[PDB]
Amino acid sequence: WTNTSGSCKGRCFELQEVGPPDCRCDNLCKSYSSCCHDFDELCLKTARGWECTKDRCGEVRNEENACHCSEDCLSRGDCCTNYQVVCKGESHWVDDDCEEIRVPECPAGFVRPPLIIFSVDGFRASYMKKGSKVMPNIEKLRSCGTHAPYMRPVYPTKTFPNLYTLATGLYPESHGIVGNSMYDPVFDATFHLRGREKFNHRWWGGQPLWITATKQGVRAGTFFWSVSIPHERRILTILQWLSLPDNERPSVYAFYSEQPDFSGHKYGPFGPEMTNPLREIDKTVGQLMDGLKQLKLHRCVNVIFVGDHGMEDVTCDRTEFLSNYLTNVDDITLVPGTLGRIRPKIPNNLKYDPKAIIANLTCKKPDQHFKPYMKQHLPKRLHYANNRRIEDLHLLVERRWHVARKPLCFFQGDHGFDNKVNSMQTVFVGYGPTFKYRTKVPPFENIELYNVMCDLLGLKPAPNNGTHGSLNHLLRTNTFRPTLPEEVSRPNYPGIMYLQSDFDLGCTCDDKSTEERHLLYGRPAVLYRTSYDILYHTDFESGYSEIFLMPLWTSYTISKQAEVSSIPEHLTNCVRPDVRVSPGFSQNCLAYKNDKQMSYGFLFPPYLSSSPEAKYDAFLVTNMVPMYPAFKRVWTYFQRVLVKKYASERNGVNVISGPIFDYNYNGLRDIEDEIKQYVEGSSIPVPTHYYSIITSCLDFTQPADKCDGPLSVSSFILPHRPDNDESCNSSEDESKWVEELMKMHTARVRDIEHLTGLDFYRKTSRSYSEILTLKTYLHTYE
Ligand SMILES: *[C@@H]1O[C@H](CO)[C@@H](O[C@@H]2O[C@H](CO)[C@@H](O[C@@H]3O[C@H](CO[C@H]4O[C@H](CO)[C@@H](O)[C@H](O[C@H]5O[C@H](CO)[C@@H](O)[C@H](O)[C@@H]5O[C@H]5O[C@H](CO)[C@@H](O)[C@H](O)[C@@H]5O)[C@@H]4O)[C@@H](O)[C@H](O)[C@@H]3O)[C@H](O)[C@H]2NC(C)=O)[C@H](O)[C@H]1NC(C)=O
Ligand SMILES: *[C@@H]1O[C@H](CO)[C@@H](O[C@@H]2O[C@H](CO)[C@@H](O)[C@H](O)[C@H]2NC(C)=O)[C@H](O)[C@H]1NC(C)=O
Ligand SMILES: *[C@@H]1O[C@H](CO)[C@@H](O[C@@H]2O[C@H](CO)[C@@H](O)[C@H](O)[C@H]2NC(C)=O)[C@H](O)[C@H]1NC(C)=O
Ligand SMILES: CCCCCCCCCCCCCC(=O)OC[C@@H](O)COP(=O)(O)O
Ligand SMILES: [Ca+2]
Ligand SMILES: [K+]
Ligand code: NA
Ligand SMILES: [Zn+2]
Ligand SMILES: [Zn+2]
Repeated sequence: WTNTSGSCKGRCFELQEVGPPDCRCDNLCKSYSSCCHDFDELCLKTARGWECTKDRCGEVRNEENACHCSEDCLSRGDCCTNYQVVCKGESHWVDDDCEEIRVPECPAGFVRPPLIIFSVDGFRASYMKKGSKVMPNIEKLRSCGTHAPYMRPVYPTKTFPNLYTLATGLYPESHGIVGNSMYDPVFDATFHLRGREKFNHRWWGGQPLWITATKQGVRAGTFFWSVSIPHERRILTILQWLSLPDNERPSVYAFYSEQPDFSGHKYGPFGPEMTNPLREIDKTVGQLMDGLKQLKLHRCVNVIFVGDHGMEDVTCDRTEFLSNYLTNVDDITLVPGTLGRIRPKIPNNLKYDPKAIIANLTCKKPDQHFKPYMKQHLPKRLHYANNRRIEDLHLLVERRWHVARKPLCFFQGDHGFDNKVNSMQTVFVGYGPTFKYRTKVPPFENIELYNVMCDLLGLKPAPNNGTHGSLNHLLRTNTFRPTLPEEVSRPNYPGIMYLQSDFDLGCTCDDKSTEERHLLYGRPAVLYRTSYDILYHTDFESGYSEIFLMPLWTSYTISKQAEVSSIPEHLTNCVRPDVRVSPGFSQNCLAYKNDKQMSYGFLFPPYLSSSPEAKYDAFLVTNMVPMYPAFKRVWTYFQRVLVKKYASERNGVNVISGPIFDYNYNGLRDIEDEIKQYVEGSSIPVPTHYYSIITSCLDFTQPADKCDGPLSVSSFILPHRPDNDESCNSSEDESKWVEELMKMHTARVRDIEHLTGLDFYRKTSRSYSEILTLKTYLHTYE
C-alpha cells in the first residue's frame, strides 16, 4: 500500500528511490498508482505553454507556469528552452555554424561528457533524406557528427524487442523480450505492450545500461517515460536534471518519442502526412539543443539519435488468412501481423498437430505471402529460436503483407518483418566530443551500441552479443582496445603413417607453399579443446578433426581465370583413404552405402581442381562430408557454378567452408553430447548447417591473393535439411531457386565463429578493430 497523502512539494521528478508506504514523484509513479496526491498539480504544469514570448521576458516568477522567462530562471535551471533567443538575443543552436568539437567543453564540475540517448520510434532510415527542409536540427546533428546510412534493428522489428536490445546489447532470445506480446509457458502468463504484467521484473533478462551504470557507480536519469507526460516536459526535466548539484547530476539520460511511428501506422511511410510529425520531432531536438546551449553544454554532451525500427507500406488489402489454409483456426492462437507465431489456443492441447499445420502452410499458393518455419529452421542470422517464449511454429511474412487467423483503412503502415528488409532499417547519429566530426560510417547492428554507450560512460559492459571494438571507428576517443583470443588447441601436422592396405572403409576409387596460396589470412584459431590435423594439398588446406571425422574448415583460393573442370564419369563414386590420417579417425563409405537417406559431398569441389592430377586429392575421405541429396542440389550448384561466378565477379575469391553443429539451436558450437544425428550405423556426426566464408579484395582491381588494403567478405550458413520444402520453386533447375535460398541465409563471419569455435582473419595487414568490423558485416542482397 502507498500513502498518497504525502506531497511532491520540492520532490518533482526526484531521482532517489522511494518504495511503499511512501508515495512517489518520479517519472514512473503514475504507472504504479503511487504518485502523491499533488503530483499532476505540482509536477505536470502546463500554464502558458512551452515557449518564452517577448512579453514574458524578465517577468516575475509565477510557479504556476510550465517554464520560466524570469531573470532567475537560468541559475534555477528551468527557463523555457528558447528563453535566451527571445529574451537575450541569442541564436537558436540550429542557426549556428557547425564547428569541430575536439575535446569536451564542459562547465566547472563536469568530470566526463554526459550521454543523452534520443530515441525515436519507427524512424525509417530513408526519412533522413528529407533533410534540413523538414528536419533542420536533426540534419545538423547528422551532417556535423558521425552518421550511418542506416542501422539494422533485431528481429522481430517491433518496439519492445528493439528498445531492450538497444539497452542490453543482447538478441531478444537472450534478453527475453521476444515480442511486444508473448506467452511464457512456465509463468503461464502473457506479456503485452499495454497492461501491468510487463512491469513484473521476471520478464526482463540481461543487464540494461541503467543497471550497468548504477552498479558501477554512474548515475542514470530515467529510461522510461509515462505516456501522459508531454515531450516538452520530458525535455525540460532532462535539462533540469543536468542543472543539479555535482553530487546529484546523472551522467546518462534517455528521451523517447512515440513518433514518427504512430503517424507511420496511420498514413504509411511515404504519405505526405509524415511531414508534420517529422517537423515536430525536429522541434523537440531543437528545444533540447537550445536548452543545452543555454546551459553551456552543447559542446560538452554526447548525443545519440537512434531509432528502434523502420516502417513499411502495409494495408488491409494485403492480408493472408490462415483460415484459407487450415480447417479449424479457432483452436490455435496466432501472434499475427508482420510476423506469425502459432501455439494451441489451449496451452498444451494434446490435439495440436504442428506437422499437419506446417504441411498445409507450405507452398500452397503460387503468390503465398508468408513462409512457415519451425524456429530451428529460421535463418541463423535472425538469432530467433533459443527461448521458451518463442513458439516452435513461426511464419516469416513477406514485406508489405499481414498474416491473420481469419477474416472475422485506418492503417497503411506497419513493421516487424525480417530485419534485413530495407523498409525496416532505422537511424543512427552520434554527435559530441567523443564522436568523430563530419564522418559517415557503414551500417551496423543495434546490438553493437550497448558496448559503445558503455565506452562513452567509462563502463565495463556486461556480457552481450556486440563485438567490442567493431565500432571503434565511430569514436574520436574512448575506443576499446580489443585483444585477440588465445588459441586453445594447436594442430597436429601428420605425415604419412599408413598404407592404402591399412584401410578397410568400403571405399572404392576405380581409376588410379600451399598455405601462401590458400590461407591468405592465416589459419583459423581453434578456441576449444579438441584434436585436429592440418592437411595440405595443391588446391586447398584443411583443419581435419579427428573427433568429428571431418574438417572443421577447408580453405582455398580461386583466381578470376580459374578453369571449371568436370568430374570424369569413372570417378563419380571415387573415395580414397588418406594415408596421413588413421583408419580409426576416418569416415567409411559403407555407412553411406547403407544409409538409404544420406549421401555425401566434398568441401573442396573437384570441379575446381587445378589439374586432372590434383583432382584426385578432392576425393580423399578427409575432404568428404555427410549431405542429404536435397542439400547436394544446393551444394553442387554452389561448388560448380557459384564459386567460379564469384571469382569472376570479384577478381578471384578465397573460400573457407565447413560444417556447423547446432542441434539445440542456441547459436553456439555444440559439444559432442549435444549432437543428435549420425550417419546410419556409424559415429559420423551430421552437421545442421554448412558455412562458407568468401573473401576478396575490397579494391576489386587487385586480385584476392595480392590485396594490399581492406577486404570484402560475404558468408552463408546453409541449413542442412532432408528436403527443399523451404524453396517453393525447387522442382525447377537449381538456377531458378538456389541463389534465392542462399540470400535468405546470408550470415556474418561472427555468426560462424559462435557456431564453430573458430577465430578467423588472425594474420592480416589491417588493425584488429578493422577486422572486427569486417567480421560483423552482413551482406544483405537488398
Ligand atoms: C549473446 O550473449 C549472451 C550473453 O553473454 C549469451 O548468453 C549466455 O550464454 C551463456 C552460455 O550458454 C549462458 O551461460 C549459462 O549460464 C547459466 C546461468 O545463467 C543464469 O545466470 C546468468 C548470470 O546472472 C543470467 O544471465 C542468466 O539469464 C538467463 O536466464 C534468465 C532466467 O531464465 C533469463 O531471464 C535471461 O533472459 C537469460 O535467459 C537466456 O539465457 C538462458 C540460458 O542461461 C536461456 O535458456 C534463455 O532461453 C535465454 O536465452 C541466468 O539467469 C549457467 O547455469 C550455465 O552453466 C551457463 O553458464 C548465459 O546464461 C547466457 N546469458 C544470457 C544473459 O543469456 C549468448 O550465448 C550470446 N549469443 C550468441 C549467439 O553468441
Ligand atoms: C499518510 O501520510 C500522511 C501525510 O504524511 C500522514 O499524516 C500525518 O500523520 C501524523 C501522525 O502519524 C500527523 O502528526 C501529521 O500531522 C500527518 N500529516 C498530515 C499533513 O496529515 C499519515 O500518518 C500517513 N498514514 C499512515 C502513516 O498510515
Ligand atoms: C489441410 O488442408 C486440407 C484441404 O487441402 C484439409 O482437408 C479437409 O479435411 C476435412 C476434414 O479434415 C475434410 O472434410 C475435407 O474434405 C478436406 N478438404 C478438402 C478441400 O479436401 C485438412 O483438414 C487441412 N488440415 C489442417 C490441419 O488444417
Ligand atoms: C538505450 C536506451 C534505450 C531505451 C529508451 C526507452 C524509452 C522507453 C519509453 C517507454 C516505452 C514506450 C513504448 C511505446 O510507446 O510503444 C508505443 C507502441 O505504439 C509501439 O508499438 P509497435 O512496436 O510500434 O507496434
Ligand atoms: Ca549449440
Ligand atoms: K546413400
Ligand atoms: Na520445394
Ligand atoms: Zn517502435
Ligand atoms: Zn509501430
